[PDB]
Amino acid sequence: KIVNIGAVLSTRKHEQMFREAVNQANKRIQLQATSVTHKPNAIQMALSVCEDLISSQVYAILVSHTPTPVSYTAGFYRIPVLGLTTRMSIYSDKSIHLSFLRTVPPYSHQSSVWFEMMRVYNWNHIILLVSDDHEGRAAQKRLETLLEEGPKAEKVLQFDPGTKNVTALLMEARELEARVIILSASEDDAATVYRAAAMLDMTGSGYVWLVGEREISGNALRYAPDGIIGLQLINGKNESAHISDAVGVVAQAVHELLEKENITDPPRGCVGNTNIWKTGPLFKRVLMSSKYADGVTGRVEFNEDGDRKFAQYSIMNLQNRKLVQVGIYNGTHVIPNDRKIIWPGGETEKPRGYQMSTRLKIVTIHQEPFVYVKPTMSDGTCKEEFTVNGDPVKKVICTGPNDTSPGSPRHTVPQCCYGFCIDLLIKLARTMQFTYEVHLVADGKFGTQERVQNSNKKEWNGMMGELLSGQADMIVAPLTINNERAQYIEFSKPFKYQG
Amino acid sequence: KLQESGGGSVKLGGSLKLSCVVSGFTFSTYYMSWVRQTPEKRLELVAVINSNGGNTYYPDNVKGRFTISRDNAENTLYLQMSSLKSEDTALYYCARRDYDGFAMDYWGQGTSVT
Amino acid sequence: KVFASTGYGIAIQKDSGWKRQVDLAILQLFGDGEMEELEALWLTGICHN
Amino acid sequence: CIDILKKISKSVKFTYDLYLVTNGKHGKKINGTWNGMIGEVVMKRAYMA
Amino acid sequence: SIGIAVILVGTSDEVAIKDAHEKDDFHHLSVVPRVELVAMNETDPKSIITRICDLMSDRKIQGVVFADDTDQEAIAQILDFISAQTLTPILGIHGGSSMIMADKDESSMFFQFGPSIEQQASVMLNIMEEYDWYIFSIVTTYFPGYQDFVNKIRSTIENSFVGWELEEVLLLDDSKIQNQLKKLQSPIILLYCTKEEATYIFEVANSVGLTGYGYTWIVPSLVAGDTDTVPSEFPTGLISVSYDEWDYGLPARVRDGIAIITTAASDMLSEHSFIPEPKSSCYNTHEKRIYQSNMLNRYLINVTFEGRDLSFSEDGYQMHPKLVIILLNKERKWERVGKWKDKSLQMKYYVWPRMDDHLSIVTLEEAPFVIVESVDPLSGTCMRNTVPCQKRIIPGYIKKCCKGF
Amino acid sequence: DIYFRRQVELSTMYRHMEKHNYESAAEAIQAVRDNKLHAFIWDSAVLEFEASQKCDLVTTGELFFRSGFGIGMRKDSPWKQQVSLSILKSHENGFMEDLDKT
Amino acid sequence: DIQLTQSPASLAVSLGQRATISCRASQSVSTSRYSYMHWYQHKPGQPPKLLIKYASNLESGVPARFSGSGSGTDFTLNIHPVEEEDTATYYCQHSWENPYTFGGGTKLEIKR
Repeated sequence: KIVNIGAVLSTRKHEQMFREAVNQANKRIQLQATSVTHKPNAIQMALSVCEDLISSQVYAILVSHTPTPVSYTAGFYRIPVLGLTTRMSIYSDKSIHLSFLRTVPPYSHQSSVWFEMMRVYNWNHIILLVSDDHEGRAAQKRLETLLEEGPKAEKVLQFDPGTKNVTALLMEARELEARVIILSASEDDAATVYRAAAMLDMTGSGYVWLVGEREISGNALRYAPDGIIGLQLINGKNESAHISDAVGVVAQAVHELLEKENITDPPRGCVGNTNIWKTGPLFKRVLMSSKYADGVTGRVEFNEDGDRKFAQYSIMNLQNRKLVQVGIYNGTHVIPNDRKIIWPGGETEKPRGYQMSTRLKIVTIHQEPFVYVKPTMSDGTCKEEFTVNGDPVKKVICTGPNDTSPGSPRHTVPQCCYGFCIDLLIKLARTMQFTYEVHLVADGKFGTQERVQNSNKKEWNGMMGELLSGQADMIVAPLTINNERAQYIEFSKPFKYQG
Repeated sequence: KLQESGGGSVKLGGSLKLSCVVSGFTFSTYYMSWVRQTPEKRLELVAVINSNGGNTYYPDNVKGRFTISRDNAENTLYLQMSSLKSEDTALYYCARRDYDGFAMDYWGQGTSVT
Repeated sequence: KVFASTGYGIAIQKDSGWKRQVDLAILQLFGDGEMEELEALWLTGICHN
Repeated sequence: CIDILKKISKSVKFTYDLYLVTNGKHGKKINGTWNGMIGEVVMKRAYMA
Repeated sequence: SIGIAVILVGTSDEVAIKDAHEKDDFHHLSVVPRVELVAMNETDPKSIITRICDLMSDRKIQGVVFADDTDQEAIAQILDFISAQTLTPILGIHGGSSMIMADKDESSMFFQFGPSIEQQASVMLNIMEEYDWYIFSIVTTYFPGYQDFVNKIRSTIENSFVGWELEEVLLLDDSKIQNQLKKLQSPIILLYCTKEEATYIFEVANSVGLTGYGYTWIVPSLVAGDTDTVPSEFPTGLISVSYDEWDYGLPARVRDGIAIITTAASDMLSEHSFIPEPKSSCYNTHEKRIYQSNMLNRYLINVTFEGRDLSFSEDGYQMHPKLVIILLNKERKWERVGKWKDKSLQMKYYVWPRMDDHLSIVTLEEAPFVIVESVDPLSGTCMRNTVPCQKRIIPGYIKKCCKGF
Repeated sequence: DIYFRRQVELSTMYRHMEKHNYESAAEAIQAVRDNKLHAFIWDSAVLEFEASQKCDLVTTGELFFRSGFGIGMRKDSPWKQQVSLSILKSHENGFMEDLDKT
Repeated sequence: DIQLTQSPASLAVSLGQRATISCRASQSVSTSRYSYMHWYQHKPGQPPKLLIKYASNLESGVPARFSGSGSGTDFTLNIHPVEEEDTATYYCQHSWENPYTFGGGTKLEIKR
């Protein structure tokens, strides 16, 4: 009962330690080690892929450094693979069926530790910037799964990868009442934000910053402000440890597999035969149920993607060019106590707070009787209007849209206001509150949740779109209350009862 | 690399040979051009060639008023114009093109055809 | 014409999570008009008009 | 309002118990202490009013 | 002068190749088709890649089309990797070439063919609108692309005036599957799966008791796999489309792909002076392939030949194909229903095919008891709380919108 | 529009009224006086004001909805409780009725 | 035919500024995944080369005091900050299928 195993490896020392691990796992049932070099070119790897498949006794292939032009052939023959040096999340789609049971996580799984940062903090003023990529989109859906249970502050910020364009986009992020920044992009976009946030002073006091691992490189390290807390995967480079553990897992698998029925070996050679070798996925099912008690990298176990079961995370703080290792994340167990945290504002403590503003934007539409949009005077002021008792009625600036007429979006008009609820807000701001800002909506609609035609999106329009997008903060309007608007938006007590 | 050879003053309806010495690369796989710079700085076209000698292309208004020949061994392109009117008094540039190649990577200095 | 704008409301103290359920259920009940029929069963007089 | 509560108990799928007010009327506050249904619910029984 | 290969694997009609091949329809524009014929018999994708590399794809031919007769899936990956490394176009014609519907990155090319699954979902609604019959249940397997057309069709019904409803979408892959199939009360069960999956589910659903007479199934051809078999368990009178390539045969699809290559070549060469040369070695180019940001799919996506705009999407799905709707038979594997061609539905007899509960009711319109409106011009059907009329065209399908007291 | 879409019993008339729908209320306000328009549907808060103010219109009662005018904020704001407390405070002095007079 | 035009064709700003130069045309040319215009810049008389290939792709031996963006029918270039050797005329080129489409030219000086 001798079983061959291929392993696409870079140097011969790897193939030597592969052969020695085969002889060590031959303690139980015999094994066999064939040596596969790592090809420098893609089509040459697709050339030499099935010259090793002449030996049909290969039942698993280890790969290393993209391994795209070789992983498809193994999933085409349903061979269980291990992608050892994979930090790419495109293979995490297991609907391709050219994937593997996971080693160390590709990139996005550190965001679970980012969700466990609120176990230290319980912060709920958190802004997220995503570079627009599929791996970023997978991290988006990962965070949306992580939130469903709080730190439920702000939706998203989008970013187009390939341009600089930070300040023109994210100048709004200076104003959005929150201090927690989470970066998820490439290292070059990280340096672009680093220099633009240096231009915008967005890495000052209060501003706490959270990054991942692949943003941390020397180009970004020159531009990283001293105080950023960074992550690092335990055993990112000890490849031979993952080699020997992979030999022990496949030896556990073939230990279970040599006590089974209907072996039905692959064809010798890649071709000249059928390609629907049926015990392929069943061996992957056995590898899915295969476990590992303990290794040099620890206890290797498998999640639904096969992922590594509290992959430990060394955490560093860049303090005066030196990444001071803050301590070890181990799942439920936290970075305990040992090292002092320097924060990016010269601070020594965690900023437990945010900036509740005394300036909020109250945007609404024109509605007689409660709103009479009046044209301003020659100096832009208001005509002094009296009551029936001669009392000066409060005319505040209802800053209009760029329309004087719908279809001429040019006349950004001051249009100081006149109406019933104007004095109500004057009463409330006298009693409790602040110096407001007032805008008038362009389309003038209440707005319904109309279906956008872009593969099943449904977006609120009008003021409901504006408040949901954060363009407005308080909506005073003669608007009724249905369940539909109440599905997402908090309503106050109903002031004027009507029919 | 590229240097426009010739130009000068031409009469109304006259013919002129426009040459350009090329030093640095081969012709039979590479791609060049001929563009026009007016004194009013309106960027126009003179000659469109192939990357291998091959065929050529004619801009529409100047079509039939010039011909192109590529002597690939001696690395100097030739361009014999004809029927030059008053609206061809412009500085002409020879420029090597890209591998795409509708951009240009290298340039000649510029001849002056009056 | 009356001298107040008041409203009866169901009360649960501190209403942990269930406030979100009950208020949308009330807006659902107002969203169908059976409340108006309940007024025809209960809250209709003869001598006003 | 009983049938309203019946629709609410069908919508949010809750059962109940129908206990009655025995002391006080509606929550008249006496030395800072409510009687009635308000003093009932402020006795933290997770009551419903 | 465009070196073109046409490549097949078995069952060739070489005289239709010799005949189609009309130079006068390529009437001296800029190019002439330098055509070469390859025939194979391989189940050998490795030697398929290697000898084609060894062929004039490295030496002479810059563009090639390819046909099959099988049901293979990895031909998609073979397409994707040659698109990944080589700007030379390969196209899909028949067999496991047009059965390739696979999502990909922004590629250099695609096995361009007829319809999509989104076009099949739409015509499935158009048939359920025309043949007055109502979907309420779908089932799917873990095939990538299941949920988009599901969310499409359900949201499309949500914007119409009259409305289909939905019992359940069953994302599936323990024989209590029959108990989840017990909850399906719709006359229509739509399904996304494979042919071996379909035959297994046909054993399961006939073990439920929801067989071919009561609750009829509706597939696309990808679920049917090969359109020329009843493997084990196909129930009578099921519904499917691929299908106009069956009306094509060989030399119509030869005239399709050849003229598309020659036209789109003259699309580029209409004002461009030349065409990029084929690279001398496929697996050792590695410097010359980056010379061309290719971008000729601007000219490949918009090609019209003989007044037929063979226009694709970004994923090479044809925007204007023809759809032939076909029923099964108790004894045969497919017979007929009718056809579909770009928002034009042509079906046979306007009679729901069947195998007493129904009663033919004769009546006269008299308001307020009977009110006959016409159908809506946007859809062609009746609204909510209205029923279809049947009045003799003096075919009898003048169908109007009856209602009333 | 939401209420007449979700109630399928008058959905025929909801399809009929879809064909002549308006952008602002001030159009239908002028259009009733234009006398090309039989009836318009609106909340009574603006309708009984315009009946009181300009002239020459009536209403037939029959308050179908019976709703109020709350204030829209984003969810989990720190500005719900004290704001609605001030709503009560504005009710508990008649100042609401004062602005009603004015 | 598509026609590129440049704006503003003549200006002069001081040192260390955001010198933004826009270019307009008729039809959208930048569609699939690459943008389409090659910014040329050179002094009067001398041909300094291309500086931007498609939208921001810098060439060999270029400064870092400029950038280029834009899409649809409106691309632009932004010099920031402003150098002292900025007495040159700047040019636009994406052609078409249709042989070659050129823009005008933007001559810039340094305020002093």
